[PDB]
Amino acid sequence: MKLSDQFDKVLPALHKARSLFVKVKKDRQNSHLKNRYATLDSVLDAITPALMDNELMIMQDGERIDVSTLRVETTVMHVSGQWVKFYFDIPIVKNDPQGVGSAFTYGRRYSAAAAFGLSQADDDA
Amino acid sequence: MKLSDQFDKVLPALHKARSLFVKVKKDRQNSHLKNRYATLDSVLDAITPALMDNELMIMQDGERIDVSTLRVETTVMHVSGQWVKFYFDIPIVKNDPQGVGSAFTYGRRYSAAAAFGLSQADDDA
Amino acid sequence: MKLSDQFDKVLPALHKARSLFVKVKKDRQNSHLKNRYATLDSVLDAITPALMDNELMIMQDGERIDVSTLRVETTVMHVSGQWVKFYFDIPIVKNDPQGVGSAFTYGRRYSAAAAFGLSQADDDA
Amino acid sequence: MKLSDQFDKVLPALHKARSLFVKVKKDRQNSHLKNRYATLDSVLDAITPALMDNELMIMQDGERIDVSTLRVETTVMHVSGQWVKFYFDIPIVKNDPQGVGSAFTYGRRYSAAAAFGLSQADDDA
Amino acid sequence: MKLSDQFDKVLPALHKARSLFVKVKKDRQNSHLKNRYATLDSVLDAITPALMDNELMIMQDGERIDVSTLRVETTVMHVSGQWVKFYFDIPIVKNDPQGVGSAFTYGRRYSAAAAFGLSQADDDA
Amino acid sequence: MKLSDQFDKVLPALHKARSLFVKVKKDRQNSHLKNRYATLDSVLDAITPALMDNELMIMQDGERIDVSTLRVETTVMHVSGQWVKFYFDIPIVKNDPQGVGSAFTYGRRYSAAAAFGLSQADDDA
Amino acid sequence: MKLSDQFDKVLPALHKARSLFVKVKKDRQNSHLKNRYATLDSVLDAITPALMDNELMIMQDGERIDVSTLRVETTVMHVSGQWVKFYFDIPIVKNDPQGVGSAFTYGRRYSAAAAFGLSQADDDA
Repeated sequence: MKLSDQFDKVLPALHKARSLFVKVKKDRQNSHLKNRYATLDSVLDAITPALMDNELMIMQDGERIDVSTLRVETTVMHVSGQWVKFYFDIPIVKNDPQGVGSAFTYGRRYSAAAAFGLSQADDDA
Repeated sequence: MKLSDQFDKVLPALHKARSLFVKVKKDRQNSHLKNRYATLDSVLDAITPALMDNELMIMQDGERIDVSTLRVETTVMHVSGQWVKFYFDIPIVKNDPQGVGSAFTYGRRYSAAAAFGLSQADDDA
Repeated sequence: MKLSDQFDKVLPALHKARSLFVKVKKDRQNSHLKNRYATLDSVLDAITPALMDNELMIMQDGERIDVSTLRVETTVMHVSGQWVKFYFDIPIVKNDPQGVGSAFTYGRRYSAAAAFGLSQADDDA
Repeated sequence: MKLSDQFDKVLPALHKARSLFVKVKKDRQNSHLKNRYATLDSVLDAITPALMDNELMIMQDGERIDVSTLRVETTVMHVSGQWVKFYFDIPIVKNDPQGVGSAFTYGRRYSAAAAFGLSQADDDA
Repeated sequence: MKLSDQFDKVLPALHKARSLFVKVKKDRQNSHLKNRYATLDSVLDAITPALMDNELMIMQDGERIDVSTLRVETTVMHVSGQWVKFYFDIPIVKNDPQGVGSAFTYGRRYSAAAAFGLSQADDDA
Repeated sequence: MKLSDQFDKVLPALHKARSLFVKVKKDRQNSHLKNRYATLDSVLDAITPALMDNELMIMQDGERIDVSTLRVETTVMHVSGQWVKFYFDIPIVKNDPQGVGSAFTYGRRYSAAAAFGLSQADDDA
Repeated sequence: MKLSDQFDKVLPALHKARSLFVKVKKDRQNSHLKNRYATLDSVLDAITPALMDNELMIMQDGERIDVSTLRVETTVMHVSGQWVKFYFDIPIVKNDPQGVGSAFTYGRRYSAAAAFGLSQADDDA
């Protein structure tokens, strides 16, 4: 984790998003859904709708530190320039454009979910 | 454990969460449940509901120090910028995106549970 | 991620694009489409229409750091000169002009989509 | 053992917990129970109920110094910032997420019990 | 043995515990009991009842200096911050969580008993 | 032998214990007992009853300098902080918790007995 | 032999013990006893009765300089802090707790007897 030079604007806005969030973490559980995956829903319409209202960004560098594993740097930005960086890396298997692309999205889901409290356990197949 | 430069705001708020917490640790045990796992419930609706009310965050970096084991850095933040870092690492078996993802959530559960007193023994299968 | 010397103009304009965006991320999901690929639509008529209205650019260097993998540097520019750089690399297979060209576009889609929140999971074939 | 810079607040509060404690150590022994294990009860409803009333915390880092053995750092915090660190490590057998998780809880029980006087001998199976 | 910077408060309180102690060492021997083990009774209800009344603590670090033997640091604390450290180590046999746990309690019994005069010979099986 | 910085209080009190002692050394021999062992009686009710009355302590570190032999540091403390250290080591045979425990008590008996004049020859089986 | 910093109190008291001693050395020989061993009597009721009356101590460190031989440091103390150290070492045979214990007492008898004039020849079996 790398905090920016200042944290007096991004943090208060980030909390305001939490108190208004309707994400799968809270105010969404029901007796119908049993296994939640949301490979795309975790950011498609889950956190982005309120994050943007709170003058925040969702944006993810995909630098590859090593060939074996692809590093993912999930970051959230504020207009004032403050940010907080989350790191998480995912291994590659087939080492071709199709494989790395499918691994990049998986790493994105884990990093963003962990940085915002979303479980995304997906223990079962 | 890495304390921040100051601790005079995050700590008092953290305690206030404990006195109001209704987590599985206290005020929840009954004569019906016998084995508690809460692979997702430990943070889904257990601690987050009161932590956010106490101006706190739940957020978890997933840096991999070594290929053999994935390091998990569970952190709780305050608006004022104070924080307390918890470290815990979980080994990898199959070293592919599916395996590392399922190991990351397991490490998250152990780190957060230990940092907040939740047993999460899960001795039995 | 490499921020420029100043960030007080590009960032506010970037957010204004998000609040007015009609991208596939939001205000576009329906009950007809099930699997979204948008190999060309992600930038053809999805983000560019509003980005240009907000005095921004979409422009992508294709430097090859190593023969094994082609590096893609996706950048967004403002008239004032501020910018934010996104990095992402994609491996090459056949190492001929046809193969590298098809890999370059794939890397472009992943980098831009991740830097703007678009899922672009494309898990299925 | 690592004492903090100051000890004039955490210690007096810690003793007040002891004089009011109703833990298995005292004021709990009976003629019915013969073998006490409390794999979860040692912290579930045994010490936490009074520790929190005395403005204290129960929180446990799980750093792994070496692959062979997992180190456990059991700590108790006060609002004023004072703390006292207890160290205890537990060996690993199967070196997979399931095994390390079950070893972590065992090490937690031994460290906390010893730091608070609880026997937790568990000599028999 | 490591004495603290000052010893003018912990020592007088420690003696007051001895003069009021009803431990198995004195004022407890009878003509019925012949072999005394007190694997748990040595601290369960033997010394703790009076030690706490004399503003003292019983608390035991379990650091492992070497894999072969587990070191036990039995310490008694006072509110004023003074302390006296007792060292004693116990070898490990099976080098797994079950074995080390049962060895830790055995080492605790020997260290505390010797530091307070309790025989705990247990020569016979 | 390691004397403390001062010896003007512990020594006079130590002698007063000798003049009032009713230990097996003196004022106890009879025509009935022939072979004296007192594996536990040497400190159980022999010297402790008068030592505590003379503001003294009986307390024994069990540091292991080497695996072959276990070192025993028998010490007697005064409220004023003065002390006198006695050293004596006992070899280990089976190098397991049961063996070391039974050797520790044997070394304790020899060290304390020699430091107080008690014979404890135990030449016969 | 190691004399203390001062010798103007312990020595005069030591002589006074000799002039009043009724040890086997003098004022005890008869025509009945022929072979004198006093494995325990040499200190049990022979010298201690008068030594304590002369404000002296009998106390014996058992440090082991080498595994082959056990060193015995027989010392006599005065309230004023003066002392005189006698050294004598005894070899070990079986190198187990039983053997070393029986050798320690033998070395104690030789050192004390020689430092006080007692013959303790024990030439015959």
